[PDB]
Amino acid sequence: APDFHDKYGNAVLASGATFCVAVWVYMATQIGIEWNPSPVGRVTPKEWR
Amino acid sequence: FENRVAEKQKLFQEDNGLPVHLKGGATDNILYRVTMTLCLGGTLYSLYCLGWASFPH
Amino acid sequence: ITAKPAKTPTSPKEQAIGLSVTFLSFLLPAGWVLYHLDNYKKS
Amino acid sequence: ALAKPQMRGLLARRLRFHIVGAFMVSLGFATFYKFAVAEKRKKAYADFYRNYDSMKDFEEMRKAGIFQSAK
Amino acid sequence: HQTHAYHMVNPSPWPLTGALSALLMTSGLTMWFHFNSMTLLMIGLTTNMLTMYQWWRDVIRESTFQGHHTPAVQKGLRYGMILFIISEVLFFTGFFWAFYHSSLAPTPELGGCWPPTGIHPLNPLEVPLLNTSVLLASGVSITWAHHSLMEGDRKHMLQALFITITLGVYFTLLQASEYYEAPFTISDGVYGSTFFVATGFHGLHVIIGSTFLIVCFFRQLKFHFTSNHHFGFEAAAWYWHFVDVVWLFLYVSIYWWGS
Amino acid sequence: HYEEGPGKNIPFSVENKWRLLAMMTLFFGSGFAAPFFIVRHQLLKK
Amino acid sequence: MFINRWLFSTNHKDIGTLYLLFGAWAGMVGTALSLLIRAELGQPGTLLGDDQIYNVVVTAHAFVMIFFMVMPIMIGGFGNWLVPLMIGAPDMAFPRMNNMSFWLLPPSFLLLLASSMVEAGAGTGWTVYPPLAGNLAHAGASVDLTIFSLHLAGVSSILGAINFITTIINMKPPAMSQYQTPLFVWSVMITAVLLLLSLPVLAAGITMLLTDRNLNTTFFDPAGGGDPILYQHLFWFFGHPEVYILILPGFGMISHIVTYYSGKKEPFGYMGMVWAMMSIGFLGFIVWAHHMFTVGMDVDTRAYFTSATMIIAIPTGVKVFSWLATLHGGNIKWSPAMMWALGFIFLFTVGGLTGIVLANSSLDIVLHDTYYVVAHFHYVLSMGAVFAIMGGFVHWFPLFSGYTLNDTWAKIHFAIMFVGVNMTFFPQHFLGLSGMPRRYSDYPDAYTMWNTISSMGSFISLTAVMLMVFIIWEAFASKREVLTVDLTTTNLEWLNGCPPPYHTFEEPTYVNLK
Amino acid sequence: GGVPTDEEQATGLEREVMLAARKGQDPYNILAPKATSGTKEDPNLVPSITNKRIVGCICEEDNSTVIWFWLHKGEAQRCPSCGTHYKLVPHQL
Amino acid sequence: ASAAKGDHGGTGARTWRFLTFGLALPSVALCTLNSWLHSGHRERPAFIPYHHLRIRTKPFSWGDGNHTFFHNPRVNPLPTGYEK
Amino acid sequence: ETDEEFDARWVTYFNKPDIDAWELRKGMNTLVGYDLVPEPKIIDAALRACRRLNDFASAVRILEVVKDKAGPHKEIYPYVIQELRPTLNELGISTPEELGLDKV
Amino acid sequence: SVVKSEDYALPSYVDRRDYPLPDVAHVKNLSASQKALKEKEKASWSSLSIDEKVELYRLKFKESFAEMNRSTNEWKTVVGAAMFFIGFTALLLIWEKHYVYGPIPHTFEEEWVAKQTKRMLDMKVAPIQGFSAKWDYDKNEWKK
Amino acid sequence: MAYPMQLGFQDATSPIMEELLHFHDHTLMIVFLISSLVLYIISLMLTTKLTHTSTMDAQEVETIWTILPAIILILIALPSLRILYMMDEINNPSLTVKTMGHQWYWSYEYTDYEDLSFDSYMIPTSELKPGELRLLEVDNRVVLPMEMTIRMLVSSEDVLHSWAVPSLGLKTDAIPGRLNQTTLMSSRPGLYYGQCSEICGSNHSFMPIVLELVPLKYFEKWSASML
Amino acid sequence: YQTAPFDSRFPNQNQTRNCWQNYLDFHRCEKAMTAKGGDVSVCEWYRRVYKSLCPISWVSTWDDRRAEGTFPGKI
Ligand SMILES: CCCCCCCCCCCCCCCCCC(=O)OCC(COC(=O)CCCCCCCCCCCCCCCCC)OC(=O)CCCCCCCCCCCCCCCCC
Ligand code: HEA
Ligand SMILES: CCCCC/C=C/C/C=C\C/C=C\C/C=C\CCCC(=O)O[C@H](COC(=O)CCCCCCCCCCCCCCCCC)COP(=O)(O)OCCN
Ligand SMILES: CCCCCC/C=C/CCCCCCCCCC(=O)O[C@H](COC(=O)CCCCCCCCCCCCCCC)COP(=O)(O)OC[C@@H](O)CO
Ligand SMILES: CCCCCCCCCCO[C@@H]1OC(CO)[C@@H](O[C@H]2O[C@H](CO)[C@@H](O)[C@H](O)[C@@H]2O)[C@@H](O)[C@H]1O
Ligand code: CUA
Ligand SMILES: [O-][O-]
Ligand SMILES: [Cu+2]
Ligand SMILES: [Mg+2]
Ligand code: NA
Ligand SMILES: [Zn+2]
Repeated sequence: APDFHDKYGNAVLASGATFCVAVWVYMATQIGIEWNPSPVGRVTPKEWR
Repeated sequence: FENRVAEKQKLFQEDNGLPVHLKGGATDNILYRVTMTLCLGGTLYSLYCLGWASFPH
Repeated sequence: ITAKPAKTPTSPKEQAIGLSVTFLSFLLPAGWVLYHLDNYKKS
Repeated sequence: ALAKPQMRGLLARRLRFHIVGAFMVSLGFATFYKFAVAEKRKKAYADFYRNYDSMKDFEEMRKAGIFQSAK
Repeated sequence: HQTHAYHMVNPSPWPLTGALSALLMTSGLTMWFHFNSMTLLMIGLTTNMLTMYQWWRDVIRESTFQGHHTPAVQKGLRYGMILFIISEVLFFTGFFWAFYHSSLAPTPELGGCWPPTGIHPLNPLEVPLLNTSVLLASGVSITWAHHSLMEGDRKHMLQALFITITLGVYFTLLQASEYYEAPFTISDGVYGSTFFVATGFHGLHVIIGSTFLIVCFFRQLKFHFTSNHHFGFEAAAWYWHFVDVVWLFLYVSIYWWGS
Repeated sequence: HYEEGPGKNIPFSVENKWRLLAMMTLFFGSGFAAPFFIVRHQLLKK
Repeated sequence: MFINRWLFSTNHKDIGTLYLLFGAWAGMVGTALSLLIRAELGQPGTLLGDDQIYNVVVTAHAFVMIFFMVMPIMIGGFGNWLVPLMIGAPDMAFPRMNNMSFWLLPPSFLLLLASSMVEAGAGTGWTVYPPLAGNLAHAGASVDLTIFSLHLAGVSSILGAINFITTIINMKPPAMSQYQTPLFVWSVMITAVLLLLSLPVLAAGITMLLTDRNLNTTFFDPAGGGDPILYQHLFWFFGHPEVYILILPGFGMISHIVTYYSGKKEPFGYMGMVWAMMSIGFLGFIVWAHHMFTVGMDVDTRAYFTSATMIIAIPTGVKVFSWLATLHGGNIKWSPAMMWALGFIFLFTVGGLTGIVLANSSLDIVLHDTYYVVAHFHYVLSMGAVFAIMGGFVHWFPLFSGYTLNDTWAKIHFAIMFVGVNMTFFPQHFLGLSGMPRRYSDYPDAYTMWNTISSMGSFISLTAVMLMVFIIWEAFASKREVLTVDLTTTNLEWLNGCPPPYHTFEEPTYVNLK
Repeated sequence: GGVPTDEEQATGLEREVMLAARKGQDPYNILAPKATSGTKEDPNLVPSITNKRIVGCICEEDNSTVIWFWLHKGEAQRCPSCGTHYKLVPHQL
Repeated sequence: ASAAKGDHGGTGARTWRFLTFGLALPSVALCTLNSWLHSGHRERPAFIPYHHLRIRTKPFSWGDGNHTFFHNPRVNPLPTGYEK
Repeated sequence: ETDEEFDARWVTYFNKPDIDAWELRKGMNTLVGYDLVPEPKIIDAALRACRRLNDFASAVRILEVVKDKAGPHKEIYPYVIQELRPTLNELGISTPEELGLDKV
Repeated sequence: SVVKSEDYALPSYVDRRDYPLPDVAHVKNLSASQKALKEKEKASWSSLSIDEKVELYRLKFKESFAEMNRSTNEWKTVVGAAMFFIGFTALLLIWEKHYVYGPIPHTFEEEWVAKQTKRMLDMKVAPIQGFSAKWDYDKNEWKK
Repeated sequence: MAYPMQLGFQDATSPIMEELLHFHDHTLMIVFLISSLVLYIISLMLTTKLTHTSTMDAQEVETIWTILPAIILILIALPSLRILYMMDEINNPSLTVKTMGHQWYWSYEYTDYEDLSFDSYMIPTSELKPGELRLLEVDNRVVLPMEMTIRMLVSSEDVLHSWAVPSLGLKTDAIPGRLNQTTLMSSRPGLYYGQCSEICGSNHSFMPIVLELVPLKYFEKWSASML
Repeated sequence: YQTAPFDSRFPNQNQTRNCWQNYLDFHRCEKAMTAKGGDVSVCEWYRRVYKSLCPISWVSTWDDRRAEGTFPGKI
């Protein structure tokens, strides 16, 4: 007799993974979080004085 | 003075089911009640005092 | 270890209710205080 | 007919084989590290200072306007 | 029915009342210190005395009256008492530490010297020496008490224990009088701080040790001790020697070397 | 003498799992909530 | 019946259950305080207010986790349940005094809550240094309520330690020598001797702080000739032993969990494990001034404390290698408790090694009072002490309650906690080396990335915490009763059944001398 | 004179242990029992007041691992580690 | 040392009582003499308001807040000097 | 002691004519603690002790534990069965594979 | 077959790779045919059928080694569930960002960062390796 | 200063800070090796079906795993304590500066010749000038001559503080009643930043240290101008 | 004179007694000269050293207390 894991494990894994990746990608990129990455290679320095 | 240890042994070994703190008789019950009432009442009073001191006056 | 089957089985549905109610009990009071920080902070 | 295989001390055999591999790997990483991190760093500091001119660094900083005490 | 020699204690309310009392005495010192009231503290001091009274009464019921102190029980209580005294020694240690730290490197505020400028210490040869001989005498008279009890002599046990108590008491009265007479106070910088706090916790222990000797005096009056089983007396004699030994360190360090 | 055995050596009842849920919820819930309400208390004070 | 059983207890298993409930509730308090920290820190700028309220939260966080969660669970909880069973004793030596060690803890915790409710809290750090903790920079009742809380928790453990030492020494079968007690019992005795000797020093020092605050003494006040650095010495003379007290009962549980799930009848190198715990306990008293290397200490003093501190790696490494060797050749059972143990071995090792980095006083000038120390000590405490507790909890829950947990759910909780803690604390090494100070409500903008991720990890650990609660509910709600347990022949505590009767070893074990 | 002795005044369990020690007996398990040779014909004899008791076997002198098992009333049982034989001799005190 | 006496056959009660009355209590009586001799008032020194003495960071919790617990007017000046 | 003396002790152990069911179990359960797969002569002697004890099932379990003790060295168990085959034939012992008891 | 809690003090049955011959049989009560089978077992085992041999195995033991040792799909459930709850954590962080966190400081505005980066370059922040070392002061650009 | 996503120490600015960097690399390599050896062994122990579960002899392997660590501790202590005693050798400062911590700012006294002293307070965020660093800038910086040995003396006038400048490898506690000493030598001109490193109450986060290192002659005129 | 030199009597991180000692020396010297009627400028080295080393609030408080009669050191 198949147990829980035989019956549902594949769906638990697939959708747990998908959901975790979706919501963390969205959190990280769509809601205004300030990560403050390095300016190296990304910021064009501008006169300040 | 005389040695009356034997009478006290008889008293405290009486097979009456009582815990040792109450085995001396009714005076045990009173002193217990006095202690427990001062402890519990004074604890409620400490909480009241905490409440009082928790806000500016 | 070996054990017997549950005397009072908890179905997937009942575990969902136990989990949901557990998480809400932690999240709701705190969420209420933090949601209202501003009115605390400045009042 | 099958030949007789080794049958004894198989766990110990596996142990010894891998502990010696972990030693070999360890020396190999020590080697790499004291080359990609440690010597790299010593060479960075040595190279920077070999011909470093501090007055000139200062004059560049002074002209860019950074100092309270030197305009 | 058990077939080990250990004591299964009847359920007891004294642990909770002892705990509540610690809360009322701490809350009460807070209220005294910051809210100008002594009420919680007096309540906590009272429940604390009642708790210790009944708890120790009950230990006396269990042993003298009920026979639960088999040799194996008694051996545990000997360990409990040695360990307790060890922890009181370490507690005094932190105060000796404080004293040597300040006296060994006196700071500019004190004049850079020890005793500080403006401190006039007691002469260690007057009442401090007298206290020293009082407590040493009480360690000789309590050892006589103990041998009397083991040799089965009720009357000399009682007279030696009484002499030992009177000497504790005399030490306490001498020290109260010295406190009143001392021209320095607890607020006289780190000198009065180390002096009064170290010697004051020692006086508190002398009071506690004397109370315990007095409990023993009355249990002996009531014939509780046998010539062979008398743990409460032993424990009070160890504590007493502990009190005398801490005095000797205080006298040497604070009164004699720190003067 | 006392009850012995699973579910009986504990100061709370496990006879009903939903009553148990409520009690656990108040128990762990109060512990968790308390620092939030003490911060709020301190903020609303000055 | 309820009151006699639960408020007047004289039973070691029931008082052990009281400690376990109290430590779990403190654990929820301490988790909330830690989420308040990381919520402030998870974004640059001020969330809660200035540093006072922030560090009131910091101070309470540490006091709660240490004194209210860790020490009760490990020593009052697992110590009371297990030690008398593992030596076949019928109770603790002083069963009634044991109940007072318990009941001192709710009043201690109440004083600590009082302190944070009155005035502006004690934002002193858990080390309570003067003069910031003195009556001018922290006027009013909060710091005094704190010191009184510590005094109650101190009396509770000093009476606990006397009970444990005595029970362990005096109440073994007559044939059992000290070298025939399990390593968990050795770890509780060791820890109790450290408690006995360290807490009275802390009590003398906080009592001096109290008198400086209320009786016009000046032990730590230079104006009367005192010295603030004296308080530091007295505090750390307790405080370094305190950290070995927090981990020693953990090393003891770990040895039993690894041995048991490796299918083994005994830990590798028993007498070396004993030696290692006693050495660690001895060395832990002569190193405390590694908490003081920036205070202005002479160089040879600094050289000695660097050297004496590093030496602890030796005995500690004997243990780590002997746990590996217990695994070696085992019939490994991948139970959730085993995973918590294996995560322990590795993560404690990481944190012990950043500890070795700190012991080097030259480098510690730069590391001290920075997040590098915060990463050190969360690896050993929030990964080490905590993983041992969780491992011991899932291992012995069926012994204590008579029911089994769901192993799949318990493995899920492990995985979530493992990611949360490491995401929380791994980046704190970078914040440290780069110079971020401890005890700050806000930080220069350069530090934003590591603090954002560290705060996100803390929310993952929150999720694990709430899951654990549900998991414990599910076990009591389903009521799967234990039938059979393996390896009882080397795990005496299980041999009376699950849960064992109220009174066990009423007839003691038979053990021959030969 | 005037001080009671233990003989005169000891009571309850303490007197029981004192009287029994006088008779050279150990109903309260103060002493460690001495091993017989442990064979089938000479088993260790394990008193009890019920029909099972836990035994701990220290198989060899100085082992730090004790082997623990319930000994039941009946035929002798052997230690699961070294096979030495034990036999319960129930009831009394 | 051996101090300078002898006995040691046994240490029983008779010996320790011999020591109580023959050594310990005499010493206490000699020290009581010596003290009730060097006692009686020594002269109070000029008051100088040193800043390391007579500390007050917080009023004492009794009296008027400015007197120590065993304040002796004869010999303990207050921060502003000896009392009326 | 050599390997040969180790083996010969174990052969002797299981060859005791009146070996009882406790001793058979004690011997197998002790033996599988070692870092070796038992030589065929030791297994032979335990299989014959199963016969004198009228225990068919334990003989089959002994063959399973030999296969288990070899771990990932898949060559060991077939060699050992090859060598035991006259004894299996003589005593009518079917292997776990012949009984389908290798199927998960 | 039926194991009872009141049997704890008695030897019990267990399937463990390392304890291959457990202290008791899996089945101890026998039906009439099982009793006859145990008698047949006292005669040559060659006369036992495959089915009979299996039944004797199954009376002595519960699961075979191949059964007791089999691997499961449990890992899919633990890893997928852990991910689901770690995903649920991001929802908490979204809510906190939306309802709790205010605007960040003005010093992270893009133009501020560009000015601040210039100034750190002009003061030569970390000029050996960390930061200015990565700027090319001759070509006036980030080193490639 | 620290920059975004920084993993390790700020670049060294003094010979002793560089010395710490190389000693940290030596130590961290030991740290990564031991911890990766442990994780490796753990996974080795757990990836075999082979068993050996009987009593194992310990007195032999304990030699190795006691001597090897001892040797490693020695390989750490030797350079560690060479650096310690180095930072302690006599050196002859040209200049002594005192700093006093307060709640919540630092004051600096340069009183070798004239009475020069001033207060140094964080620039509040709403008053930052374009380009300046949130929490890090002060109104009055600690100007000091570069390439010269300076004795710094640190104390406090109220609670504990602690005076730190990571890039120079400095952290000296500020304790009232005590005068702690440390020496400072910068190899380079520039701006070097630190933050108070002992908890001291409501604005502990907000009382930073900025040293401004320039040629001696600029330092002399700056001092004159600050009288 | 640039700054106070290394003084082998106060070799360690804690320099508090270096300051106090020179402050004492200067004022004991000032006193001895002004007593025995003569030249205070021989005292100059100590004044320079203590001025270099000693926090201004400590000097100022010690000056105020010598004026007041409550300076605890011996001059
Ligand atoms: C969480 C975010 C991580 C961010 C990563 C860096 C970003 C790079 C940008 C890309 C740009 C990179 C180029 C710049 C080079 C800078 C050189 C430098 O200045 O150097 C200074 C740095 C050097 O650090 C690093 O070089 C990064 C360290 C990464 C180590 C990897 C093992 C940890 C696992 C990985 C994830 C952590 C989770 C587990 C954490 C638990 C502890 C392991 O400072 C540190 O000290 C931090 C670490 C403190 C030490 C703890 C020591 C023991 C740790 C565990 C051993 C694992 C053994 C098995 C190995 C285990 C395999 C998994
Ligand atoms: C469970 C708690 C715990 C434990 C066990 C430890 C263990 C260690 N601690 Fe830690 N420590 C803390 C909790 C703990 N600590 C806390 C809370 C603080 C901060 C307090 C505060 O300020 O608030 C702190 C602070 C702290 C400091 C002060 C840093 C500072 O503030 O500047 C230092 C310095 O020496 C230190 C060192 C060590 C060392 C050397 C160990 C050693 O015991 C570790 C020994 C272990 C190993 C090394 C790993 C295992 C060994 C091997 C695999 C062998 C091979 C290894 C080698 C050869 C090195 N610790
Ligand atoms: C005669 C010898 C016997 C001494 C004992 C009796 C005195 C009163 C009660 C307390 C005694 C024990 C505690 C010791 C603590 C503090 C100081 C006590 C020593 C003392 O008695 O000192 C007096 C000051 O007392 C003061 O402030 C007194 C203030 C009274 C309040 C006491 C404060 C109690 C707070 C202590 C909490 C203790 C925490 C302990 C925890 C234990 C470990 C967990 C000295 O008088 P003075 O006028 O300054 O100088 C005399 C000049 N003519
Ligand atoms: C103004 C007056 C109040 C002063 C303030 C508070 C102080 C008062 C406490 C004084 C201590 C009194 C202790 C009395 C204990 C009596 C119980 C007892 O002595 O019980 C004995 C057991 O020992 C036992 O538990 C020994 C139990 C040990 C007690 C040790 C007590 C020290 C307590 C310290 C409390 C304060 C802490 C220090 C502050 C930092 C009983 O056994 P036996 O004696 O063998 O008798 C049996 C025979 O008769 C059979 O033949
Ligand atoms: C650090 C640990 C905490 C982690 C994050 C907590 C996660 C989410 C908690 C949810 O909490 C709630 O969410 C609200 C909104 O989502 C609140 O309602 C507020 O919002 C409303 C709609 O915006 C109104 O309907 C209400 O009156 C109300 O006060 C609030 O009460 C609260 O219980
Ligand atoms: Cu000043 Cu922190
Ligand atoms: O304390 O490490
Ligand atoms: Cu430490
Ligand atoms: Mg610090
Ligand atoms: Na913040
Ligand atoms: Zn045995």
